[PDB]
Amino acid sequence: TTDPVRMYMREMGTVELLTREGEIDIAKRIEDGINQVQCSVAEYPEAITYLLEQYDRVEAEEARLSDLITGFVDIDPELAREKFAELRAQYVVTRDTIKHATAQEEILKLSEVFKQFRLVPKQFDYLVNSMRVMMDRVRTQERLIMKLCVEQCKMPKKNFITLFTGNETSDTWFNAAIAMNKPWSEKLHDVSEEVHRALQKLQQIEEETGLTIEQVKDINRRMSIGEAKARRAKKEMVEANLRLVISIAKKYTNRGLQFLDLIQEGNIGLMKAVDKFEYRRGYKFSTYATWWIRQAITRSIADQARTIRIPVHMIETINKLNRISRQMLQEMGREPTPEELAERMLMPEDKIRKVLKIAKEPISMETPIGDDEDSHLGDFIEDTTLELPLDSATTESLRAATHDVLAGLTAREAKVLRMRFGIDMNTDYTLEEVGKQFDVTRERIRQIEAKALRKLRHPSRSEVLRSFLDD
Amino acid sequence: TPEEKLLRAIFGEKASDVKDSSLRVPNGVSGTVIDVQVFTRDGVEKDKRA
RNA sequence: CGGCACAUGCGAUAUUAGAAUGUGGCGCUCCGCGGUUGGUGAGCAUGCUCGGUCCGUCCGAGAAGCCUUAAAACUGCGACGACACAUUCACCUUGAACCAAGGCGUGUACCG
Repeated sequence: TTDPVRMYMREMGTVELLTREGEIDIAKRIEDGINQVQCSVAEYPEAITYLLEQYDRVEAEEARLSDLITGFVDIDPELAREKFAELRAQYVVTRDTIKHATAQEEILKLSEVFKQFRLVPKQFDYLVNSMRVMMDRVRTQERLIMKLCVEQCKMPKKNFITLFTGNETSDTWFNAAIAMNKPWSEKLHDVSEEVHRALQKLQQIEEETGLTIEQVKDINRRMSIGEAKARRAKKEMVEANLRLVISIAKKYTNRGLQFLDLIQEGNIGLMKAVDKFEYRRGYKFSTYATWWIRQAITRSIADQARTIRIPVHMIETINKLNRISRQMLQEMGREPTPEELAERMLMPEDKIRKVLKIAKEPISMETPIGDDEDSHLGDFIEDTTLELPLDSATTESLRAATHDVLAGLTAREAKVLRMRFGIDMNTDYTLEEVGKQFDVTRERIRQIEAKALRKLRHPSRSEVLRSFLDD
Repeated sequence: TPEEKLLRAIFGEKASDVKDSSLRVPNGVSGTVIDVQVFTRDGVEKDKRA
């Protein structure tokens, strides 16, 4: 059988439950992952100095304490001043000791006091994705040199990697292996300028971040392995806690959205919970995650389960009306009138009518009217956007009559009266515009217009046009 | 339209802000009005015949 | 030669348990106010001048002023609407619901 809810259950039924300590173990793997990505940030000085310039934007009254970061390990603005002043002293004493191994412990201490700061995920993920873009440009240059030389000139990748991976900076791979007189060294002589230029752009990327790609590759593969560890841990916890999503989403099934839609919105909420979970508060995962799952499911039912999308607070008002009219129906007995809902609630009872009106789901246009024939509701809905053909006959006869009457005028009067209104042309024209048409006075056009209408109001011209006004 | 707007301009008759959607007798019957009821929502002004 | 499975036709035409809070910015809202360019169905059934007269009224040609421009559009100031983010409390705790079973045919796939 197809029944893809059951195929979902059998696809998740192989994943077994967690003990109460395995959740802490997965959370510690998550801690190890974020630890390794923040230590991968800790070696990269350009992200450091970027956040230092953003903190100078904080100190220039263009930012806020709640923009850059949030919180410290023992959020006060005087605390921000003193901790970033110690940071300031640290990075003015740290960077200028390259003049190598003397500076490395200083950079590690600057890295530790950088790790003492609790970031906003905006700036953090910005630094992560900027490192990713830098790595992608480096890989683009590497694959560019490979696609220049390796596949076309039939150079082996082992002899490519040999003096490239290991130095990667200078012309020890490039200029020496030409001079070493290999059978592939000749084929470089058509491509030596582009390979050398890509090598100098690799050196340029090194000079931007200060260190070589020999360090940068290990930095971001450390970042990649730490983030892959974290993502595998979070996959494992989500695969475990699918059951909670099912047990919550059993309740909201008949509220208009399908069952699997509910459990998928619950799984999005569960992934948000695994994002924002903190075990050191000591609560179980269930108590924390249940609110996120119910929040995502309730927000989704309020968002996308209606044809006309009615907003969140409006649906809260509708659910209050149904709850209070459920309570009052067993108090009074008949059903509550909205006059009782005036004093029962805080709304002025004329808005309660329109809230009661908006909350109606539209009828299906194939909802059958009685006796179950081919007569559905769709065959009865009249079209009100057409015009009746008698109105088209009136419009045709009116154009004919007005053309015959405007033929009876002079040349200038008929031309002005056609130009002024929408008669058998494009857009109408106003006073100054007709004045620029005929190079004639504005007020003279009004006088000609009044004389033309005065000519048309008299009988033997007014009869056939007064016939088009019915009494 | 065009010349309908021309005609309105000529005779100055305001196209009214309202439309006759009155209840009418169906096409081709007769007879006597024997009973009239007026149901009105509470909170709305009842007119004279109500 | 059996079984399981699926598809497909007909079954008349017609008429009738969430609660509360804050902040932020936004406007394909037609909601008050200001500034800007910028009109039209009024005097004018001749206000004025001239010409024809069937006339003292209608035809043909001119010029001006007063007065209808916030209309149409543009941009800002209020209201509202929608949107985002954040916070506090309370509750909640690991594999659902569902209909329908009474007709006559045609055919296909799989397995034995």
